[PDB]
Amino acid sequence: CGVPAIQPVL
Amino acid sequence: CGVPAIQPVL
Amino acid sequence: TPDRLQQASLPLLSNTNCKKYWGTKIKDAMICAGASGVSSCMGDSGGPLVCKKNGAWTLVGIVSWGSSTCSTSTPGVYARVTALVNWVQQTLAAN
Amino acid sequence: TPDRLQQASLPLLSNTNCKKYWGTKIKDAMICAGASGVSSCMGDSGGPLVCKKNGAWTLVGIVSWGSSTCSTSTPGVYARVTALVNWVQQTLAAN
Amino acid sequence: IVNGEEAVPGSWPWQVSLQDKTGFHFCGGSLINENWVVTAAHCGVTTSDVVVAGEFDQGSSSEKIQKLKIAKVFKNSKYNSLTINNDITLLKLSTAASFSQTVSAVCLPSASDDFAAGTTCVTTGWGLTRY
Amino acid sequence: IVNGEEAVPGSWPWQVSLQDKTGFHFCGGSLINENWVVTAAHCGVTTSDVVVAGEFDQGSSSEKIQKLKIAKVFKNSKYNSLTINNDITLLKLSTAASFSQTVSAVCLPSASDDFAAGTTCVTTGWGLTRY
Ligand SMILES: *[C@](=O)([C]([C]C1=[C][C]=[C][C]=[C]1)[N]C([C])=O)C(F)(F)F
Ligand SMILES: *[C@](=O)([C]([C]C1=[C][C]=[C][C]=[C]1)[N]C([C])=O)C(F)(F)F
Repeated sequence: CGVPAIQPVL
Repeated sequence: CGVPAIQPVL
Repeated sequence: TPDRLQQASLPLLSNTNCKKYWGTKIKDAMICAGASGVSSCMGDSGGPLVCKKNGAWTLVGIVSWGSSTCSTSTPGVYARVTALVNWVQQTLAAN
Repeated sequence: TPDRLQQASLPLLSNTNCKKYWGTKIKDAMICAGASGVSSCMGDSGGPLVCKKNGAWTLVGIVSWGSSTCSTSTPGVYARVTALVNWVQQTLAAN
Repeated sequence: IVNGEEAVPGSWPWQVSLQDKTGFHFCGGSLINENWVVTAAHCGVTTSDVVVAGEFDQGSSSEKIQKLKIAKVFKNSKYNSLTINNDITLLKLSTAASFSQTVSAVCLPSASDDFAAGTTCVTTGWGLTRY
Repeated sequence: IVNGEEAVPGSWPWQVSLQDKTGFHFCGGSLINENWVVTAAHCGVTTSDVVVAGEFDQGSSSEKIQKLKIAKVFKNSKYNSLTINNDITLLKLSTAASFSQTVSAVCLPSASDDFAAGTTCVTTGWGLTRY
C-alpha cells in the first residue's frame, strides 16, 4: 500500500 | 393528499 | 437540536431578488424563501416546504442549503420540486 | 471543472490555530490544512489527503468542507481518518 | 428551524425523520405516498438508514412511530454535488408506511404550477433551533 | 483544487472518481483495497453511483479506466449531518478492482499515528480549479 508504480512529481 | 387528519395551527 | 417538531411560515421570493443575496449560486432548480426573521437550519434538510394550493398543502420546496449560521435575514435555499416532479413521476412509474 | 487530475501540497495545521479561522465548527474528527495559497474545492470532496510516512503515502484526511468560495487564505477541513480507522477496520472485518 | 414554534403533534403527517442506525436525526423527508420518501440528494441517505414516520418528540418513548426500512436510494442523476442543484433523492421503502391520522401523503405540484413571490408557505423540521 | 497543478497520469493510484449514472463527477474516493472505497459521508453515494478507477482525463476516450459497481454503502453511524463530523463513508464493491500500475491502495494510519502541524502533505482531485 501507498507506493505508486508511477511516482508523483510534486 | 395534503389534507391532514389533524390541522396545523399556524 | 429540538426533540420537538418545529414549524414556520415565510414568504417565497423570486430568484432575481434572491440572486441579490446569493449571487450566481441560485440556479433554475432552486427557490428561495425566508429572510423574514426565521430560517431553516442544519437538520431541517430534505424536509418539506409547503404551500397550500386549492385547499391542499403541496410540496413546493426541499430544504437544501443557505446560511452557514442559519441567519434569519438571509433567504434559505430549497430544491424546486416543479422542475423535479417530472423526474419523480418517471421514477415512480418505472419502479 | 477540470478534465485533468490536480495535485497540491499544503501544510497541516492544529485545531487550535484552525479554530482561529473556523471557530467552534472544528471538531475532534477534523483536521485542517491549507491557507497556503491553495485550496481544495467543490468536487474534491471524499478524495484523499495524504502524508508520506516511512516511505509510504498514508491516508490522513478526507476533503470534507471549508470555504464556500474555496478561498486560498482559509484552511480547508478534512475528516481525520485516525479517529475513523478503528471504525473502518471494524467495518472491513465484519464484511 | 430558527425562530419557529412547536407544531401540533401530527398536524404535518408527511414529515418524516431520517435517522442512522445510531438513532441520530440527520435529515428530514416528505412522504409522497406509502412506498416513497422525498428528501434531498445532499443528505447522503443509505439503505442502512431508517425512515421514522409519525413521530413528534424525538425524545418521547410513548410515541407510536413507524420505523420503516429503505430498499433503494434513487438519486437524481442530474444532482450536481458541486453546486447543490437538483438537490433531490427518492426513497423506496421495503415496508409500506401505514397511513393514518398521523401518517399521510403530501401533494406534488404540476410541473405547470405557479407559486408567486410574496406567497407565505410553511417549512417544518427538527433542525437546530439555534446557531 | 484551486492553484493546484496537473498530476502525472496514474501517479496517484488510489484516487477514484465517484460518478452518477449521468457520467457526472460529483465526489472523489480513495481505494483502500480492491474491494473497498473510502469517501466522505456527505457525498451521499448510492448503489446507483459508479466507481471510476485509473482515470486521469475525465474527457479522454482512450483511457483504460475501470467502472466498478457499488454493492453497499456503509455510512459511519456516527456521522453528524448537522456539523459534518465523522464525515466518512465506506464503499463495498460488487466487482473487485483490478490492481495495476495505475490502480492500487492507500495506507491507513494507526489510530496511534502522529501527524504534526507544519507537515506538508498532498491533496488531489477533479474539484473546481476555480471559484
Ligand atoms: C441541512 O439541514 C442543512 C440545512 C440548512 C443549513 C443552513 C441553512 C439553511 C439550511 N444544510 C446544509 C447544506 O448545511 C443539512 F444538510 F444539514 F442536513
Ligand atoms: C466537496 O467537493 C466540497 C469540497 C470543498 C468545498 C469548498 C471548500 C473546500 C472543499 N464540499 C462542500 C461541503 O461544499 C463537495 F461537497 F462539493 F462535493
